[PDB]
Amino acid sequence: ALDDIDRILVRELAADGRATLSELATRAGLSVSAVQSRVRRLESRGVVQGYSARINPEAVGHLLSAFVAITPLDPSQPDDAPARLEHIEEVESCYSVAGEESYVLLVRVASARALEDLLQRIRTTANVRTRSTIILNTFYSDRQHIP
Amino acid sequence: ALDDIDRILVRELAADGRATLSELATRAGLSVSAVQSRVRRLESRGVVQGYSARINPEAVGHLLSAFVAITPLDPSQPDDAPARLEHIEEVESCYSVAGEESYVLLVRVASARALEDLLQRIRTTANVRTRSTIILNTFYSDRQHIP
Ligand SMILES: N[C@@H](Cc1c[nH]c[nH+]1)C(=O)O
Ligand SMILES: N[C@@H](Cc1c[nH]c[nH+]1)C(=O)O
Repeated sequence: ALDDIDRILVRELAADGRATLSELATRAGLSVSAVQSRVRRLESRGVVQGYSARINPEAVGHLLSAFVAITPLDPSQPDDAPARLEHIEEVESCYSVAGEESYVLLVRVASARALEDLLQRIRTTANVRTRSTIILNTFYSDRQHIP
Repeated sequence: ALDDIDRILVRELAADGRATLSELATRAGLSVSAVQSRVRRLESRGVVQGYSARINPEAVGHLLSAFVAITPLDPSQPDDAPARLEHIEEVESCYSVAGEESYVLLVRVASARALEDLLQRIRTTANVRTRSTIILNTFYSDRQHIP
């Protein structure tokens, strides 16, 4: 569960993360008292996990984004690739997947040449083959849907 | 054009999108008014595209997430898929991509049976073939990195 007043809160907070403790409660139909603690029981139980401004990556010098699909070389060692790559900072996301490959990483980087670098790093640090797919344009990116 | 100070503001706003302007100000060493101004310029050049709560998709009922790569049934028409798929709510992101396929979507849904239904709506509304890669587990996502 997660009641149906908690939904209007999460719908509201996903389109507007600065969305103002007061303004919420009008279209939420309630008191600033009630809201501030739903919004807090919602973070306790892990339902909203954080608040983030959406930074444009081109604008901050990330001119190439790639999905990078990786598979470990040696199935005899502990498969721990996510924890091994976790310190590499250009890896923005790391998913395990049912497909040809074990994990899919989304990765951001200064230039085509910088990707060649990040990939040699990804391979020597986890012990993986890489297969990568270059993003040409992001049309829209996390529109969260609350059913 | 992004100086040392704008760098500090988008990093803080990335880690905490509900950062109050006074916490931002006493962190860049400026007045709460210089901070407001800068945050507004940041928003209207295109560096900060908005603010969102990171909602946990399992908690609101999306127990299955998938990457679906889509390629045109006839590719001579200028390309359409993103616009026509914008109105499918369960499509969370849409990137065009170099290689054999044209766009990759990240999609989220209630179940196996529901994925099967979304694939139909996708094939039909964008007139596209689809290759699905089910996500088994997300280890970390959205870690935005400001260099
Ligand atoms: N083609 C990928 C799936 C994918 C996700 N994003 C891009 N591609 C795999 O090898 O598993
Ligand atoms: N799929 C094409 C590029 C493309 C993007 N959208 C449609 N087509 C390629 O890899 O060369």
